[PDB]
Amino acid sequence: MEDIEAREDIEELKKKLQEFGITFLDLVLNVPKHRDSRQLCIRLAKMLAEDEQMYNALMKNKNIPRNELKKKAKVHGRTIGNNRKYIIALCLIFRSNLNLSKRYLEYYTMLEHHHHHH
Amino acid sequence: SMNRLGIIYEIQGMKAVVLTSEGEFLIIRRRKDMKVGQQVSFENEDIYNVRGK
Repeated sequence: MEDIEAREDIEELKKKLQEFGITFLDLVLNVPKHRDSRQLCIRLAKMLAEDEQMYNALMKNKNIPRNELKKKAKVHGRTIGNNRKYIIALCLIFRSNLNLSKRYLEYYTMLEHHHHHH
Repeated sequence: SMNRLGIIYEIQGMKAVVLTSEGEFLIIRRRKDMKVGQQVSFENEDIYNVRGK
C-alpha cells in the first residue's frame, strides 16, 4: 500500500548500472536541463524498455542499440550519446522492481498531451 | 519556495541523489527523512549543482 521502494531494489538497480559503468552521480551529470529535453530522454528510455529486443540488446552490449533507438524515436545520435547513461538508467527502472520510480517517470512522460515548445 | 517531490536513490555523505517529480536525478541537501528508497518532498533550493562545462 505504501509508496516506498526498497534500498535493496534501489541498489540492485545500481548493481546493474555498475555493469554498464554508471553511477547515480553519472546520472545527475546526464540530467537534461529543461522539461522538453527530459520528457524526450525518459521517453527514449521508455521505448527502449517497452521493446524486449531493444532492452536485451541494451543489456548484452552494455550500451544502447543506438541505431534501433534512432529509427523508433526519430532522434539524433548526438542526443542518444549525450544522455546515454541517463537513458539506460530509466530503461532499467521500467523493468526493474522500482515501480514507484517507474510510476514517476511514466506519468511525467505522458505529459506530452500538449507539447509544442514555442 | 518551490517544491519538488522525489525518491531517494543514494545517500552520499551530507548530500543525497534523489529523483525529482520530473525524473531528474539531482543532488540535494541530506535530511532526517532520508532513506534510500523513500520519497522526500524538498525545495528546489535544496538542489545542488554539479556545475557543467
